[PDB]
Amino acid sequence: SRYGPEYKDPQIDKEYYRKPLAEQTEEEKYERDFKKTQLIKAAPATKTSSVFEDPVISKFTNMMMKGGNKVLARSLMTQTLEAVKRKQFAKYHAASAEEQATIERNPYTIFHQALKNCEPVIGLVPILKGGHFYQVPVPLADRRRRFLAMKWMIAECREKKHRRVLMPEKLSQELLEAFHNQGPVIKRKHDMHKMAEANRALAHYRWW
Amino acid sequence: KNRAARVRVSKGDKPVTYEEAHAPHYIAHRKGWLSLHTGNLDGEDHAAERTVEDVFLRKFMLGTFPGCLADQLVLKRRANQLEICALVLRQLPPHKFYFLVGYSETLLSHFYKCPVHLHLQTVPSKVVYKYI
Amino acid sequence: SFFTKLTADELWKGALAESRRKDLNRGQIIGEGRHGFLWPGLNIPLMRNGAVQTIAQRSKEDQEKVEADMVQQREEWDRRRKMKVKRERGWSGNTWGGVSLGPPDPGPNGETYDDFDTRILEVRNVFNMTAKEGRKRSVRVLVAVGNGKGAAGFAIGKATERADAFRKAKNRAVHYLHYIERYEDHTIYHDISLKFKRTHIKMKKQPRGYGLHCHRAIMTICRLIGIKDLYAKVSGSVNMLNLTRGLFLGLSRQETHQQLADKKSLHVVEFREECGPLPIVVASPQGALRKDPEPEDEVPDITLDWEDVKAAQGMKRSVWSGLKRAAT
Amino acid sequence: TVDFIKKQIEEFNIGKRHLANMMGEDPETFTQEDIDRAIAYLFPSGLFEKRARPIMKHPEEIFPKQRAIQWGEDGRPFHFLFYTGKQSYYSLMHDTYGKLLDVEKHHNPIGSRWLIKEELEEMLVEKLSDQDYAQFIRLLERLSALPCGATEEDFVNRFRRSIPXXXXXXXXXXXXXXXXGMAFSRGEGKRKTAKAEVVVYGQGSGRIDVNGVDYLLYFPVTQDREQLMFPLHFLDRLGKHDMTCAVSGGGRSAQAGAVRLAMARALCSFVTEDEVEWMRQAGLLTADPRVRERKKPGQEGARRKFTWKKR
RNA sequence: UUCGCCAGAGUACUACUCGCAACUGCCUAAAACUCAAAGGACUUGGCGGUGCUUCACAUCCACCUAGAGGAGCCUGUUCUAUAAUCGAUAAACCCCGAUAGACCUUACCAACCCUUGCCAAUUCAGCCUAUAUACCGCCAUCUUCAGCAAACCCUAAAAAGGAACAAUAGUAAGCACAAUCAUAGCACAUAAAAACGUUAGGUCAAGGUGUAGCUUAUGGGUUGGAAAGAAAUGGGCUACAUUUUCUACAUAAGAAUAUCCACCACACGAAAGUUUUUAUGAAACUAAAAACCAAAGGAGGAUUUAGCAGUAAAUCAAGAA
Ligand SMILES: [Mg+2]
Ligand SMILES: [Mg+2]
Ligand SMILES: [Mg+2]
Ligand SMILES: [Mg+2]
Ligand SMILES: [Mg+2]
Ligand SMILES: [Mg+2]
Ligand SMILES: [Mg+2]
Ligand SMILES: [Mg+2]
Ligand SMILES: [Mg+2]
Ligand SMILES: [Mg+2]
Ligand SMILES: [Mg+2]
Ligand SMILES: [Mg+2]
Ligand SMILES: [Mg+2]
Ligand SMILES: [Mg+2]
Ligand SMILES: [Mg+2]
Ligand SMILES: [Mg+2]
Ligand SMILES: [Mg+2]
Ligand SMILES: [Mg+2]
Ligand SMILES: [Mg+2]
Ligand SMILES: [Mg+2]
Ligand SMILES: [Mg+2]
Ligand SMILES: [Mg+2]
Ligand SMILES: [Mg+2]
Ligand SMILES: [Mg+2]
Ligand SMILES: [Mg+2]
Ligand SMILES: [Mg+2]
Ligand SMILES: [Mg+2]
Ligand SMILES: [Mg+2]
Ligand SMILES: [Mg+2]
Ligand SMILES: [Mg+2]
Ligand SMILES: [Mg+2]
Ligand SMILES: [Mg+2]
Ligand SMILES: [Mg+2]
Ligand SMILES: [Mg+2]
Ligand SMILES: [Mg+2]
Ligand SMILES: [Mg+2]
Ligand SMILES: [Mg+2]
Ligand SMILES: [Mg+2]
Ligand SMILES: [Mg+2]
Ligand SMILES: [Mg+2]
Ligand SMILES: [Mg+2]
Ligand SMILES: [Mg+2]
Repeated sequence: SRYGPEYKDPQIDKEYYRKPLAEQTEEEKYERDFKKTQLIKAAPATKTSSVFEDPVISKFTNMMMKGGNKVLARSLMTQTLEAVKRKQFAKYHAASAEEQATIERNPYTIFHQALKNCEPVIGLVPILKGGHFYQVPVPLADRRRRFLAMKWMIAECREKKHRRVLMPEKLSQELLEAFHNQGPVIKRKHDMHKMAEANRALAHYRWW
Repeated sequence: KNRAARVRVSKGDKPVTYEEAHAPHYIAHRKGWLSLHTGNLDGEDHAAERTVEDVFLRKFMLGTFPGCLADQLVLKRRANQLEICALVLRQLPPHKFYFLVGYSETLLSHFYKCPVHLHLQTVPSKVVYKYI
Repeated sequence: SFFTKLTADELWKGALAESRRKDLNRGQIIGEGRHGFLWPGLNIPLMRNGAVQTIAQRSKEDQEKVEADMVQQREEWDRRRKMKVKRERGWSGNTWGGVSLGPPDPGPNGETYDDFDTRILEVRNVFNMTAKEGRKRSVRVLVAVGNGKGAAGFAIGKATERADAFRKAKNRAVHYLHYIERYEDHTIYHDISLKFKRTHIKMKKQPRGYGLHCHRAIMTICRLIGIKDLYAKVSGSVNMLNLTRGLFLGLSRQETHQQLADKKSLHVVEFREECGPLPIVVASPQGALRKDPEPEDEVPDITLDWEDVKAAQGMKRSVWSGLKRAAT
Repeated sequence: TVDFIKKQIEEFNIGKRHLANMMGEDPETFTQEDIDRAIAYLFPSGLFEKRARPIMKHPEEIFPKQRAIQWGEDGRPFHFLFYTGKQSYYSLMHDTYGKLLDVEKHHNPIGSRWLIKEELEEMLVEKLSDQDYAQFIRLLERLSALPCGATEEDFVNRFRRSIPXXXXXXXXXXXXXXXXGMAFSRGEGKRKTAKAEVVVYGQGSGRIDVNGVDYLLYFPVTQDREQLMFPLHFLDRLGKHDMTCAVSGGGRSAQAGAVRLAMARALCSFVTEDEVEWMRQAGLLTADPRVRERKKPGQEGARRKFTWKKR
């Protein structure tokens, strides 16, 4: 907010800048962009042009940080990706050739998958009518859903571990079980879905 | 509502001195300081004395020069001597003015044990900054 | 404790308490003192026959005398503050009705009226409802002005401070003047019966010895117009404003002898009782005097006011009517 | 008030001489530029508002313009539109409309703007209303809408103004060192209590030195090294350049960011004129305006307040 | 032109009469007594669990984060107790006047004492005594709200109102907002500012005063003594542990880790206490540090507080007295 409304966001992707020549409306557009003498924001410190940056991992990284510890959250995440990695190597070498073709060794694909699979389709909002609060079925916008998945994973592997158990480990377990849909996280997604199905009549109430 | 050193808006007829028309938040922005001395700078001593001293010279000049004082009284301290400037209204016949000049300078000089210099600038009527 | 004390003004603010003022700046000269020193530049001129008088001290008794002088000064000022109560009364006591407000203000064009008297007809405290303040108090005065020579008018004015409002009505009232046509420069021309908004005005044209018998307001207005002889009774609501509006409409409603003559093209002839049958002409029809006599009905058809006819036969028995009252 | 202007301009010149002779300059070439220096040295007011500082100026800049005498000594007014109460406005209007009419009988993005409302108010020496201004400008659009004559164009030029626009990241010419005969560029970034300076040598081993130690050791936090990597990975120069670095103030992330700015600044000598606008749109060369906000008294954290109690 | 109806308001579509297929009925219809009014229409406000539009940007809802209510402790009120201050006490009190009480401060209680008893002079001093609903001072509050207000002008009358921009009666300098200043260049942000009034809001204990009271005392001194907890509650601090605890250390380490079991107890948590020192000081009741001890607490009912970005949250250091 030390930025006036005059300052537009930085677009940080390099592939965009290096290879413009085949795109007309985008050539027009970024021409408008810098030609407008557009005051543009100092790019954040978390966003980098690193080839290794996955925005989803960043968000999930943040939401795990208590206080101001980037260092610590970064480390816990790193250890989670790592933990899943090694756990999947262990599953690989102890398996049969068919399953060697099957198994996912990429902790990243495992992560985007275990989140795609944990995200609820519909969710509830309370509506006040005639004195009572009814929980009613609301279709959700994607970002809210992503958030719900991540929030759930973090809250689940935060709360229910036995104290001798480190975060990255349990988190890895929950990731791999949510991968196969058998994990408690998905039990949660399902209790959402069931609660929505029971109240489906009340989907009349919602006016928007 | 800040009441500090302020002069309220009247029916609009009230005469106001440039100083009394500029509210406390304005010091060092438009208004200046009524006194000057070294004492409040970073490394400096005896600020308090020049404050008591100043106060007493406000009361003193208001009392020695009745009804003839125009605007608040401007003190300067330079290398141990006081330079006291006053805006003074013309009421008195000039003899009395010089009587009180000598009277003041002498009396003060012997009170504060440092040489005092006095200046009267005479004005026909209180300057009006606003309203009127 | 010299440090604890303050300026005079502050003390008077916090004495008076507006959230009478006496001044201590009055009577004391420079160098004036109780220990009685005569200072060469202040108490005494700087020089005598011999130059440069020295610093001198008066006697015990010379000081007792100067002190007596200041004491008698204060006494004089207190008496002068108490003697400040004097007034001329308008109608009754604290009623501002009929009070002389003093000639209106000279306009922008140098136009000056020293000839115009003003009288306050009605001063009234009026209130309003302001979200901020609760009640809000205005004063409204209805004021009339006239030179005695037949032109006069009135206006209303309203302000928070009543003084302000007296002023306002003055000036606004010079802006509305009527010319009021007087017969032989005292009465009205003919009787006027005029109903105006719930108030009835009725006025009979008197002969000369009969000064101004009227509602107190209408007396006031008729002294400002210069009408010296009138009978006027008022019916219905007496409220001041409707009354003066009514009266002014009515006295401008007047049909003059010249105009009567002109529309009827005949001579108009005053028959005095004191002068017997002598057929005094008042007005002549400039242009052609008609050769035509006018119908004399045994039976005229006119609105007749029951009050006048009741008067006529001796049927007004009210003990209030025939009263002696003070001069006009 | 005109007698005041005559008098004041006279005394202004007499005081002008008086100023020059004491200040000891030739009274002839004395300018306003010199007037300022003069008073500023004679009556040195530290004061923040600059209008309340001492002024000696030509009365015309001191005083407001005046509306001239509007009627002869007979009472009779000069301008025929006088009774409109704005003659100044409606004269412009009459003329404008006349111009238009004549154009209709005859006819059979440079950075130029119309006046502000305040500028038309200055031009006519007349208070204005928004509506009025709007009306007029509307009319000038009608004027531009048709075939444009010579005097037509001059006319609308009166109400024309021109504005500057400047955008380029200022390009430092490189600097070739005498010792190796080699070219370098020295940048300065500043972020949030932390300033950094970065000298970049155009022929590198990839070496990056910070305060006399290696960059890995000075930024054990990986995140920081990534921030550092940003400009170089952007311009694909990662091994090509050799940087020396001096940074001070603040904590680690602040430092890594200052080095980001300084480096990305020192990298625009060795880059192409085109990649510059990219680094702008990447937001590399723009400072971070974000800083700590002072606690406020009676509060907690500049924003955080003491817990509020309804009862 | 006629007829019928009205002489303050209640009392009273009532009490008594008269007449009626009514017999808690209809019709006709008073007075005692009480009051200085009772009524109609309007005017600005304010208000509305009326209707309609448009918003809320820490903000009501939905949403995000971190907490309060539970525990220990700190500290403030409220009550009980005391011979033993005052003031604040819905939003706008409650780590508040205090950026600060061992003596002092100090106004309090307990005893003793002194009477032109600070000053140049005064049948004069001195009063933290009663009035904040007499006040000036300083502020709170609506409020980051846009209005306040003189001077005029208009309204088949004016209590009051006064705009429509292809404009229909409004003009107006002033004070507000805005603008500029400060946060060392811009910009935004924050700071500041924010009238008129409102709450008889706060304060006669900062000081000063109007009115009242005290004058061998409601004045002035010396010596001690107060500030105990059955509770009840406001705000904080530290926790409840693995995103943790310890040591090294600055941000890659090594160990500990609530249950074994008879540990020779340990995991988190002692800010609390008991002991010893030390700092200050004439006087330790005060602060700090070690040694011991290790308790409640295992994430907290109804309900609530705060925050829109370098903010919230966490961490560290400095100053005022
Ligand atoms: Mg404020
Ligand atoms: Mg009387
Ligand atoms: Mg904070
Ligand atoms: Mg009756
Ligand atoms: Mg009935
Ligand atoms: Mg009956
Ligand atoms: Mg009958
Ligand atoms: Mg909130
Ligand atoms: Mg709100
Ligand atoms: Mg809690
Ligand atoms: Mg608690
Ligand atoms: Mg108390
Ligand atoms: Mg008690
Ligand atoms: Mg109390
Ligand atoms: Mg009170
Ligand atoms: Mg209060
Ligand atoms: Mg607090
Ligand atoms: Mg004590
Ligand atoms: Mg006492
Ligand atoms: Mg009381
Ligand atoms: Mg009050
Ligand atoms: Mg007050
Ligand atoms: Mg406005
Ligand atoms: Mg008005
Ligand atoms: Mg600036
Ligand atoms: Mg701003
Ligand atoms: Mg503020
Ligand atoms: Mg402002
Ligand atoms: Mg009160
Ligand atoms: Mg209250
Ligand atoms: Mg007092
Ligand atoms: Mg007193
Ligand atoms: Mg005593
Ligand atoms: Mg004591
Ligand atoms: Mg409790
Ligand atoms: Mg806490
Ligand atoms: Mg370790
Ligand atoms: Mg302890
Ligand atoms: Mg223990
Ligand atoms: Mg336990
Ligand atoms: Mg709530
Ligand atoms: Mg100190």
